[PDB]
Amino acid sequence: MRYTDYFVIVSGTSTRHLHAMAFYVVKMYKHLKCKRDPHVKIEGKDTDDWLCVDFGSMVIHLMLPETREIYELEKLWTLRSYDDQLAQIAPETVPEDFILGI
Amino acid sequence: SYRCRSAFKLLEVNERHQILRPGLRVLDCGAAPGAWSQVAVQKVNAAGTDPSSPVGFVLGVDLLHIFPLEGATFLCPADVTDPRTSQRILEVLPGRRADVILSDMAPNATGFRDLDHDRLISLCLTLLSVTPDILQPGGTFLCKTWAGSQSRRLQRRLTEEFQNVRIIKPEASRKESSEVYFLATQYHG
Amino acid sequence: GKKLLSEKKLKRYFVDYRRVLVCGGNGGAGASCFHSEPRKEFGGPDGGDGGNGGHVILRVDQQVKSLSSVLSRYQGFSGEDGGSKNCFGRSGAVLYIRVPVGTLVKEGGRVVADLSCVGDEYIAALGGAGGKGNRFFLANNNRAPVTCTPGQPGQQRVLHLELKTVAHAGMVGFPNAGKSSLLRAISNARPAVASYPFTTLKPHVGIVHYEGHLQIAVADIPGIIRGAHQNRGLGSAFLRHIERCRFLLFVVDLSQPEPWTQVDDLKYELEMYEKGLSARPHAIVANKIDLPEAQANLSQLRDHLGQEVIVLSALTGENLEQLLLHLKVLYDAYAEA
Amino acid sequence: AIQKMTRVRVVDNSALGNSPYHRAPRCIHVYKKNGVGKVGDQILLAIKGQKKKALIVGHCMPGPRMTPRFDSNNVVLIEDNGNPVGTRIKTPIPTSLRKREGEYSKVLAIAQNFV
Amino acid sequence: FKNKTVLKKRCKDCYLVKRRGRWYVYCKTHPRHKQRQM
RNA sequence: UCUCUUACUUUUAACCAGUGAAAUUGACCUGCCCGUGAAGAGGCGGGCAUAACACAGCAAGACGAGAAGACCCUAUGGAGCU
RNA sequence: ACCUCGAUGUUGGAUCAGGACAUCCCGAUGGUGCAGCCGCUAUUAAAGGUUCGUUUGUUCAACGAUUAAAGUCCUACGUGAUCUGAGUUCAGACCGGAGUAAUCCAGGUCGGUUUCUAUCUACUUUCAAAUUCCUCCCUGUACGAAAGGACAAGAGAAAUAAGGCCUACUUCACAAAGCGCCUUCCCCCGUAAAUGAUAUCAUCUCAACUUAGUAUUAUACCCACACCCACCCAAGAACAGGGUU
Ligand SMILES: Nc1nc2c(ncn2[C@@H]2O[C@H](COP(=O)(O)OP(=O)(O)OP(=O)(O)O)[C@@H](O)[C@H]2O)c(=O)[nH]1
Ligand SMILES: Nc1ncnc2c1ncn2[C@@H]1O[C@H](CSCC[C@H](N)C(=O)O)[C@@H](O)[C@H]1O
Ligand SMILES: [Mg+2]
Ligand SMILES: [Mg+2]
Ligand SMILES: [Mg+2]
Ligand SMILES: [Mg+2]
Ligand SMILES: [Mg+2]
Ligand SMILES: [Mg+2]
Ligand SMILES: [Mg+2]
Ligand SMILES: [Mg+2]
Ligand SMILES: [Mg+2]
Ligand SMILES: [Mg+2]
Ligand SMILES: [Mg+2]
Ligand SMILES: [Mg+2]
Ligand SMILES: [Mg+2]
Ligand SMILES: [Mg+2]
Ligand SMILES: [Mg+2]
Ligand SMILES: [Mg+2]
Ligand SMILES: [Zn+2]
Repeated sequence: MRYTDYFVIVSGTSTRHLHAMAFYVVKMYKHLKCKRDPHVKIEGKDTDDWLCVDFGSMVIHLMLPETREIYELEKLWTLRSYDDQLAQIAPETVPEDFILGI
Repeated sequence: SYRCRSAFKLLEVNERHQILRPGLRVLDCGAAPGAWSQVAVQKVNAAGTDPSSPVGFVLGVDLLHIFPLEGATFLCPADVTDPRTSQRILEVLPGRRADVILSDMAPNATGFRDLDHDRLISLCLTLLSVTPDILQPGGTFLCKTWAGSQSRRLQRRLTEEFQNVRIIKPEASRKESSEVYFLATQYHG
Repeated sequence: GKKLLSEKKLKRYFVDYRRVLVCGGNGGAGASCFHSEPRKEFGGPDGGDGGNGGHVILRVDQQVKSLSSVLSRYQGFSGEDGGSKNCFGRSGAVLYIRVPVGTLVKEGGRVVADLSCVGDEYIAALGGAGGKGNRFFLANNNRAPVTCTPGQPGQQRVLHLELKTVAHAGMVGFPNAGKSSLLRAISNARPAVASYPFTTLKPHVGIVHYEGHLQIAVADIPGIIRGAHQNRGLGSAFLRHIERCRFLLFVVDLSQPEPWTQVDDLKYELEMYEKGLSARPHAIVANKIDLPEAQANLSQLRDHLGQEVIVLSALTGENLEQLLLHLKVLYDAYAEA
Repeated sequence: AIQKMTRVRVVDNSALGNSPYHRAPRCIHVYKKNGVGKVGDQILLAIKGQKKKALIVGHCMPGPRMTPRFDSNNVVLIEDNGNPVGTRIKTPIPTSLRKREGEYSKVLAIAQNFV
Repeated sequence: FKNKTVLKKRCKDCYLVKRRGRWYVYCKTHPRHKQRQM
C-alpha cells in the first residue's frame, strides 16, 4: 500500500481543540526537523470537524467523534477490500446486446 | 401602471380563456415586483373600483420584497417549498380557499438548460402537492415552465388532477424564448 | 508596529449609541428620446429603463468594536439613468455598513434586529425601483413620449444602532472597589487603573483561559453610585452591556465602614434600570483585604453576608483561585443549554 | 482535459453521485486560469438540480509518461470545506495526487486502490 | 499631503517652506496639516 | 460549428513557352508629422526624410472603380389606381 | 449653421488594433477617526494586463460562475475594395387600427441578389530588458483582552505572453504540427533625510550643497566574399542563400 509507513487517527473535544493539537504537532516537528527534511502543510483549517497533516512517513487525522462514526478510517486501512462499506456498493454492468428494457 | 412587461403576457392569456372574473379569489406566487398582481386586481375587482361588480382577493408570495398595492396583500419574504409559509397563506385567504393559482415563479437562471429546467419543474411539483388545501374544486391553475425533457412528465400528472391541460405559448413572450405556460381548469379531487 | 498608548478619556473614540437615518438608492432612470435612421427617418420611441437603487445592509464585522465608524446619515447608490438606443441603466451596487458584534437595531420603540452573531445581516433600506422609458408605453395605440417618472426614491428609515458588549460575566461595584485591578489580575487585559475615582469610562473586556480550551469573558464598567436614576455620577447608561452578561460580579471594597450596605445599593439601582437584573444570579467578591482594616471588618462581613462570599486581594492576588473556581462553576451551572 | 459542458462519472459511494437520474453530471466550471482541467483540479458540477464542487481523479486524455490514463472521466464529490461527501472510492486513483499542491490527503484516506 | 492652491496655517508649530519649486506646509504635532501647492 | 487548429491531395497559384481581354485614365517628376482649410492635404505653411530600378504579398488612404440612385425637396414634368 | 458625407444604407457582431489618462488590477508615496487584518482619501505611474456562459439582432441591462482586475474614453459612435446581415430598410402576405375607396400605419408577425482582376501612397522579421496568481518558510510571529492576523528576505509550483524545438505523448510518419517540450535578464522621480544662510535660533535648498537616485543605459545577435556550368538541399514564389573532397 504505496501511501505511508504509519497511519494515525486521533479524536478531539472541540474544533478549536483540534487546531491546538495540529498546530502544536507541526510546530514541534519543525524544531526537531532535519535540514533537508521537507516542510509540511496542515490541511482543512476552514473545515469544522476534520483536520489532516501529512508528514514524510506518518499521516495523522484529527476528527470529532462524529466524523469517526461516519468514515471508519481504521477499518478501511486494516482490512482493505473486505470492509462492510465496500460490500453494499455493487459494480454496474451494461446489458448484453446493449438494449435497455423499461 | 405595470412594473414589468410580464403583465402583458397575462393579458393575452386572459382574453382567450377568461381566467380572471370579478369576485374571484386569486393566489399569485412569485408576485414581486407585482406586474401580475397589478393586472389581476383590475380584472377581479379586488380593489373595488366597480361598485356593481363583486370584489375578489389577491395574495402574492415571493422571496424579494414588494411595494403595497390597492386591494392586494403580500407576504414576503416567503418560500412555497417551506410548509410553514402555506399556513400563513391559508389564514389570510377568505373562505379557507383560493380560486385561482398563478405561478410565474422561476428560480434564477444559471445559464444551463438542464439545471434550470429541473428546479422549476420540481418547484411546480411542490405547488401540486399543496394544491388540495389551497385550490377550491373547479378552480384554475396556471404555471410557468421552461421547455425540456420532463415537460411531458409534468403534463401527465396534471391530466390526473385536472379535466383539461392547455399548453400556451403567448405572443407577448419572446418567440425565440423557451418559456411555456400550462393552464389547468376544472380542479377535481 | 506598536499600539498607541491610550488616554483615560477614550470615550471620545468609543461610541455605543447612534441615531442613523438610512436611505436606499434612488430610481434615477428617465429617457424620452426617439430613434432615427437613414432609410427610416421616424424610427420610433426609444427610451431605456433605469437601474434599481442599491440596498443598505448592516453587515456585522468583528473588527470594528465600536459604533464610531457609522455615520449619522447613509444614502444608497442610485441606479444609472436610461439612455438612447433602448439602453438600460445599471442598478446601483449594494451599500454595506460594518457594525459591531454586540449591536442591536431599534426603529420605532421595538427592536427590528439583534445582530449578536457572526456574518448575520439585516436590510437597513430597500433600494427604490428604477423608472420606465419611452420604449415602454409603446403600443398599437400610442407611438408617443412619456418618460414616466424617476420613480421610487430609496426608503427613509430612522433607527437606533445600540451596542451591548457581549460577555459571559460582568462586574458591578462602587468607584474605587478595584474592578479594573481585579480584571488586570485575572486576565491578560490591561484596563487603566488609578486611585482617583470614575476611571475606566469605556467598558473593558478581558477573557479568562481554562484547561478545556474554553474562554469566559468578563467585563469591567465604570463605577456606579446610589441613585443613578437621576443621572447622578456617570449614570446607569453603561449598564447596557450587563443585559447580555449571563451573571454578575459584585465587587465590594472593605475600606468603607459598612460594606454590607454596598450590595443593597447595587441591587436597588439594578432594579431601577431593569427588574430582572436584581433577581439575576451573581457572586459577591470582596477586595483590598491586604489592609488591616479590611481584616478587622471581615468578621462582621461573615456575620452579615455569610461564608458564601469570596474574599480576595487584587494587588497581592490573594485567593484568586477560588474566584476562578466560582467563575467556572457558575458558567457550568446556568450558562449551559 | 475536462472543460465546460463535459459529462463526468462520479466514482463515489455518495448517494447523490450514484442516484439514478435522466442526466449525466455536467461540468459547469473549471477552477483554473485556463479552462482545461487535468487531474487534481477542482470543477463545478450540475447534478440533480444542484451545483456541487468536485475533484478530477483520472481522465481519458494522455498525460505524462508513467502516469496512468483512465477510460472514463472520474470525479469525487466534495464540499466547499474540502470534506468528501462520500465515504469510499471503489475505483483506483493515481498516486500522483499525493505530491500535487492542495487538499488531497482526505481523498487519499478514503481510497482503496492506487495506480 | 493635501493638494491646495492656496496654503494656510493650522498651527503655531505648522511651518511653510519652498521645496522642489513649490510651497509646502509641514507640521510635527499634527502631520495631518501637511499641504502641497498645486 | 467551436475550445484551438493541424496534416495531405486536387483546383488555383508562382515560374518557362504560345495566344491574348475589361472596367479605369486632367496632367503627374505621385512621401511622413503638425497646423491651416471650421469637417476634409502627396501637392498650402512650419518641420522631418530622401541614390536609381524590378518581382511577391496586404487592403489603412487615393471622400478608390462600377452601375436604371436609397432617402428629402422642386417642377403651374408624367403615369397607374380610387 | 453648412451646397461638407453617403446611390451596395445603418445598428450590432467577427478580425486586427492605434492612442489619451480623468489608474479597474499590479508598482512607488503622504495622511487617517491607520493596534494587526481588511478599509477611507490624495500624489506619482500607461511597461503589462483587464474572464467565460444564459436571455435578447443587443449596444445596454439582468442573471450565473469566476478573477487580481473584470477601467473611462477617442479614433468618420476606429476598421464592411477584410467578413456576416440577426434587427430596421424595395417588390408578397397576415393581425390590430385609420380611411367610402384606392391605399396607409414611429405597432406585432413570416420571406426577401452584399460587385471589384489593386494603378499610386503606406506597410510586409526594431527590441524584448516577462508579467501575474497561489502555496510554504518567517509564523502562526509581531500586534492584539480575545477572536483574528502582518511586512521585508527567501523557496516551490503553476497560468499566460514572447521566442524556439521534436527525444517521448499525440494528429501523423525521410517531414510538418499541438494537445507536448525548452528558454525568458534594468529602474523610477512622488517623497524621506542631514549640514547650513538670507532671517547669526530654526529651516530637506526654484540657496550654495550632501545621501536614498544609475536620478542612463545595456549587454547581446549580425559582421570573409570565388564560379554565378550542372546537381543537391533542413534555403526558396521567382530571385537569392548553403553543400558538392
Ligand atoms: N491595598 C489595595 N489596594 C487596592 C487593591 N485593588 C485595588 N486597589 C486600589 O484601589 C484602586 C481601584 O481603582 P480602579 O480599579 O480603577 O477602580 P474601579 O473599581 O474600577 O472603579 P472606577 O474608579 O470607578 O473605575 C487601585 O488603583 C488601587 O490603588 C488591593 O487588592 N489592595
Ligand atoms: N419557491 C419560490 N417561492 C417564491 N419565490 C420564489 C421561489 N423560487 C424562486 N423565487 C423567486 O421568484 C422570483 C421570480 S418571480 C418574478 C416574475 C415576474 N418578474 C413578475 O411579474 O412577477 C425570483 O427572483 C426568485 O428569487
Ligand atoms: Mg437618432
Ligand atoms: Mg475601573
Ligand atoms: Mg495574382
Ligand atoms: Mg506567359
Ligand atoms: Mg472594361
Ligand atoms: Mg491634416
Ligand atoms: Mg490629390
Ligand atoms: Mg507591388
Ligand atoms: Mg433621381
Ligand atoms: Mg401637370
Ligand atoms: Mg445665414
Ligand atoms: Mg457631397
Ligand atoms: Mg495621474
Ligand atoms: Mg468624433
Ligand atoms: Mg474600408
Ligand atoms: Mg425559406
Ligand atoms: Zn504644526
